[PDB]
Amino acid sequence: QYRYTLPVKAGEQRLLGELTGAACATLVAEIAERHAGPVVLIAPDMQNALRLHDEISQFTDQMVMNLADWETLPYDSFSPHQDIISSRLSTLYQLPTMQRGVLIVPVNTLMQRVCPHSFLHGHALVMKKGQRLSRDALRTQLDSAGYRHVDQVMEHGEYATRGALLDLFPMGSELPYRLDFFDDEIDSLRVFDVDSQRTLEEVEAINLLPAHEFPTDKAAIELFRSQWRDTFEVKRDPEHIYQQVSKGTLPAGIEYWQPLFFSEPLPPLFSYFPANTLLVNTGDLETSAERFQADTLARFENRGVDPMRPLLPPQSLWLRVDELFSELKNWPRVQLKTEHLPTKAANANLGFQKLPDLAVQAQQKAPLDALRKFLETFDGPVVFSVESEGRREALGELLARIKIAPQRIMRLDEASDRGRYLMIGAAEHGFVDTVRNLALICESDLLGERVARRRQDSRRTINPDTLIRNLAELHIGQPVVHLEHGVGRYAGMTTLE
Amino acid sequence: ETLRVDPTNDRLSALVEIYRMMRPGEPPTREAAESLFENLFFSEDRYDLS
Repeated sequence: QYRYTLPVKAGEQRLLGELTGAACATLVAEIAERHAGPVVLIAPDMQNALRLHDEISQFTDQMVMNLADWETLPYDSFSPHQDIISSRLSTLYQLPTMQRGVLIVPVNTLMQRVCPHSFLHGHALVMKKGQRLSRDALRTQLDSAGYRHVDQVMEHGEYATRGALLDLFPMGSELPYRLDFFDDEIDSLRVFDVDSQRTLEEVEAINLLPAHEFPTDKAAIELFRSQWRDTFEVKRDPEHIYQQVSKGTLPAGIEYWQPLFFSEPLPPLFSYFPANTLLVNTGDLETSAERFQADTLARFENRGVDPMRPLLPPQSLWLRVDELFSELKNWPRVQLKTEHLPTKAANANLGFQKLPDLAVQAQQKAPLDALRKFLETFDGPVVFSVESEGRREALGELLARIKIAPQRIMRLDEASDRGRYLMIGAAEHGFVDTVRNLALICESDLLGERVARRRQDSRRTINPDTLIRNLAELHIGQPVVHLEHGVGRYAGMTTLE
Repeated sequence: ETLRVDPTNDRLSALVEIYRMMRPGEPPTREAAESLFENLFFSEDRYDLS
């Protein structure tokens, strides 16, 4: 049976407390395994999110992904290395409908506005077995999408056409496809490897997504020029991005000119969430989102100069935190807090307390003293959760020193009443679950503290008949030894700066 | 008449224009331009009438 209740309502909260590191993973794991509805975990920072992308896998077999952030700052000067984009919008295709599974988004890409479904749905297409769709017609369709024709297709957004045989790499999928158009029609959907160059197998239907997160064709470029001449001004210069896209080429930092390419306000991606979707929160959003917006505004006013490439106002490209915390109130929320929340309904404090210090040191004759004392006096199941299988050998002989051989189980629920168990993952701080009395003892729980010390106080025997007791009654001129430098003559008091 | 031929309307774009005349390339920022102008004539170490 469970321990708390899932919330389904407009903007209500469910507060879970007393939690410590590498237990948020198992809570949201049981959330995924118990709730019908996609779970979007919104991390307080992308760094933390990356860590979570490991640990959730360790505790569940349910489908997980991240939403790929552009790896540049707000108002930066770099294209996001469109490979990343290939991942990113792919999730935006499936995000309209995903019944189970978890998506981990940091607050940064949570508040960014994204391209509307009009563009992505319109410029997506399907290719089946039996279309009477012509060869160069499909090539021109790919052109209007905005892909790139190369004969050596290896990465995303690449296609080749050679007589009857055609191949391309859709930005949504992960493998390329070969076409073999005959009588102006599709006849084969053959997946051939980027390394083998030979057909692995034959599918019947597959989907195609456009170039990247904004259109590129000439109508869109005319729309871009119209909206620039509406808002900003123009100056004739071959580096000024107005005329530089009038030459057709997209600049480096063009992805921050999102709303100009689109003729409508950009959705805040909450429309991209399904209707029955639950959010879980970690840390405190009210601080991290606000700090990110302050950083964005500071970087904007720092860069809202250099009229050669001027910039947008963030109140269109990024959400405002008040708008974010209003639009959150259409999705039920579960806040995981690392703090003891006192009492109210929709609020349960789950005992997930700290493990006692099982520190291992060879200075004492018995290294595993705390471990051997703790495990024997414990009364419930203990799981070790080694990172790598080779590191599992690092388990095996060390637990052989007190002669302990654990079981290998996959799911945490395979813990029994009492015993020793090992599994594989990336969790880093164990804990004790008081409700089922579980123990988790991670890799870093036995190698906790980094130490830096060399030596001190070699000849400090300050009671020798020669230390002179620091009496300060010595006459000027009597020789004196300094331990670091040597022997000399004392020459009195002085005043310096 | 110099105000009329001047294509600049405020202090910060003026500092940016001074930066872009000073250093070709190097797309200017705010702190870089204001620091350049503040140490161009008003620093006791990088500018000194005897």
